[PDB]
Amino acid sequence: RLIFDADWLVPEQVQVAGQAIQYYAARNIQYVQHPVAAIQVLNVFVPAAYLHGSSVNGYQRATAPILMPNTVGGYLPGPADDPQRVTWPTNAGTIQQALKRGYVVVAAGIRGRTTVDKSGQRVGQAPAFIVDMKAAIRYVKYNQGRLPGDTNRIITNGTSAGGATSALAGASGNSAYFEPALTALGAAPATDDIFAVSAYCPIHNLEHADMAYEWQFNGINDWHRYQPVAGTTKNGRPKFEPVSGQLTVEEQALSLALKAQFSTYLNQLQLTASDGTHLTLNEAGMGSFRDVVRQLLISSAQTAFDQGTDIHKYAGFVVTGNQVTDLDLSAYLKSLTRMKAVPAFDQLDLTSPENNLFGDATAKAKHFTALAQTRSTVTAQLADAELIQAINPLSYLTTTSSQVAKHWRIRHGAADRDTSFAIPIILAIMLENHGYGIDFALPWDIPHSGDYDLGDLFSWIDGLCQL
Repeated sequence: RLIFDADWLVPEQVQVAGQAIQYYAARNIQYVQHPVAAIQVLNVFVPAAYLHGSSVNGYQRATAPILMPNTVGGYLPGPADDPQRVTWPTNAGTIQQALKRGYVVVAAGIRGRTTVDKSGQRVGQAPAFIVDMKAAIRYVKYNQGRLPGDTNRIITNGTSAGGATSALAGASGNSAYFEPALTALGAAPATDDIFAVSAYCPIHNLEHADMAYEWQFNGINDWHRYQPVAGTTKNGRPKFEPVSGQLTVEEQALSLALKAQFSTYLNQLQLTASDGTHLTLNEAGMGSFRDVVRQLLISSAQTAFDQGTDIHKYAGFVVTGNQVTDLDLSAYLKSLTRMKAVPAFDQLDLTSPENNLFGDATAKAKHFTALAQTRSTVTAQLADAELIQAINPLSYLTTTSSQVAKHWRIRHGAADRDTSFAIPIILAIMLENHGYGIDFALPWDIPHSGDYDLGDLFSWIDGLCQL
């Protein structure tokens, strides 16, 4: 089975800026033979021209890129998207623009940490999210020819946890680690390596995210964030309430310890400059690597200033003429503010989204770092090291065990405090160090979000496929 039938494609149209976008849709397609959750279906959207042997933006049915966006956030379930969807979470606007650009779009539903089967058993914890993304990719590739588009031009996209999903799909192509799970689900007999990766603020490298967060925010003892509460705003988005707090002495001590250990972690990665020089951090969190973070923020400010943006908002920058000449990084960070407490990801009481992600058939949640396991304030288990490694995109760049996508586009807002800037920077440099194509940027004053630069994203995609 799992044979795509073009007859399932039905005509639809959406108005995009006074202009009508004609396309065809095939929805709620089960992409595995033995699904365990209703969310495991995908939707296919095709520009109308591809049913007429015509072209769009230079692409045809046989050559159109296949964009595979996901709606995963907080490592929660991500329902199959639709260009006509308006309910949160959705990137419907992106699909609309993608169709207009001539891309075929396959939006797959992905299991999340709260997904339970018919009996109430948790079936969406790690590595369910990536197993589903891979199953969806295999479905698409297995159906080359039957499905419009070029299955050799699959480009994943996602934001936050969804960005990590996209990155992981590109990094772990055809990894044997996931074969047992895919076999159980009865996924299509095809490969799952992809062409390119698009990822916005990928919340990945979770087992080292606590150290990175404290390297960045140590010394800033007040945190500020918004927690979802009962009720929803427009289109199903949960209502939020501002919450803040002060780190206890114990948390401040934990923070310093995490920051200190980040130097060791960072140094052992052996990240290098274009000339082979090793980037490092000293015992105080200062050094060549810190310089990179500072410089990236200076570049971010420069780019915005050059485009007419008033960069006098956050403290720390020094401006000479029309040039941003320096930055007091500590001042900027204090101005930006700390969002999460300590640890930011592996909470001692197992209450974070990541703790829940690492739970399994037995435990609702688990720790995923030796530090939090050792200092756990509740009865807890430490997640399997092999599993932690398997869902970290970086693992595939240090050890050969998969076919890695050759093209990457990563973005993380300069005002995004959901994870340290060091996290996406490490990914970007490691990719460059291993010869992969990487387009990276830290967009000025952009919060935790994604799909805010479609003009540039689509330009990058067209450059890879056509240009």
